[PDB]
Amino acid sequence: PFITSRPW
Amino acid sequence: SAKYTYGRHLDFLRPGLRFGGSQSSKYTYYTVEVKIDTVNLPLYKDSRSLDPHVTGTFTIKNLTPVLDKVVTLFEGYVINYNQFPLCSLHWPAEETLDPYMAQRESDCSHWKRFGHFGSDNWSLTERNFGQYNHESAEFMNQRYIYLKWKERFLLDDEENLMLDDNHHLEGASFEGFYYVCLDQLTGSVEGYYYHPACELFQKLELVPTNCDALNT
Ligand SMILES: [Cl-]
Repeated sequence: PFITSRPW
Repeated sequence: SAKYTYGRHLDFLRPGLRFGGSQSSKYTYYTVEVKIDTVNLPLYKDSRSLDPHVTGTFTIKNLTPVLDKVVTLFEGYVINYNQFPLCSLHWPAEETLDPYMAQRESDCSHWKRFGHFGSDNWSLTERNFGQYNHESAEFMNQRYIYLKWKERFLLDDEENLMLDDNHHLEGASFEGFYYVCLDQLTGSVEGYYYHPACELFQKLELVPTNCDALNT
């Protein structure tokens, strides 16, 4: 998938 | 001869092989595991078959604070320069292959990005970008293998839903496919996720993780 996760 | 000579598999692309590594994003790298479930490379140069050459499972771990695992099932094709050339527009004109289509400039740039081709004879408008000569070795006898993988299903935590390009999870979307390159000398795999609506160059890196098990 394309990763859309915010910085964490 | 009229046949490809190799089951119709590769040492580093065969049923049961597992890979581990990561996919990059701008903020961090994410753990990835891949399992190859089926491999059915073509028998004939002038093949009529449209069945996927590879299928497998793709897992990305610890994607967000609240999403510990995303597991997908993918299908894919292995570039052979004949029925399946480097440029998708010259694949068989069949609707089942629509998810692998891209602009010829997109295919050319992504394959060249892996860095393994020579510098001679590049042509944007040729079906293999000028990179396949009849004195070239057949695809399985070259060091580097090129593949495209398209995720089609979302699985549960025990390996549920059919994917589509317009619905997604919080943290992962599914509109594109991977360009993939396998080094047959080392087993190392690299890849890039691509869709025109997504940022470019999220990068996959993988190495085989269960060769000892397969060899014992
Ligand atoms: Cl065949």
